[PDB]
Parts: sequence; C-alpha cells; structure tokens
Amino acid sequence: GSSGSSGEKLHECNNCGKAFSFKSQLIIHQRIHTGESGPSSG
Ligand SMILES: [Zn+2]
Repeated sequence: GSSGSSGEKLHECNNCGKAFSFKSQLIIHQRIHTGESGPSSG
C-alpha cells in the first residue's frame, strides 16, 4: 500500500493494488496473498 506506480499497468493485482508489466511477474507476486507450496524455510 504505497503510491508509486511506474510504467503502464499491464497487469494489476486485484488483491492489494500492485502493478506488473509482466503477466508472470504479477502471478509470482499474488503468491503472497495465496498459499504457496515449497521447501521449509524461516
Ligand atoms: Zn497483491
């Protein structure tokens, strides 16, 4: 939640309100909102 959108908004996050100029990128970010699945860490 911080104002600072650069470049064209090709893919925006319909959860927090972020923007990504790469479909894949956006998907990688949305992971924070959803439950991921990987190795144990932290
Ligand atoms: Zn988001």
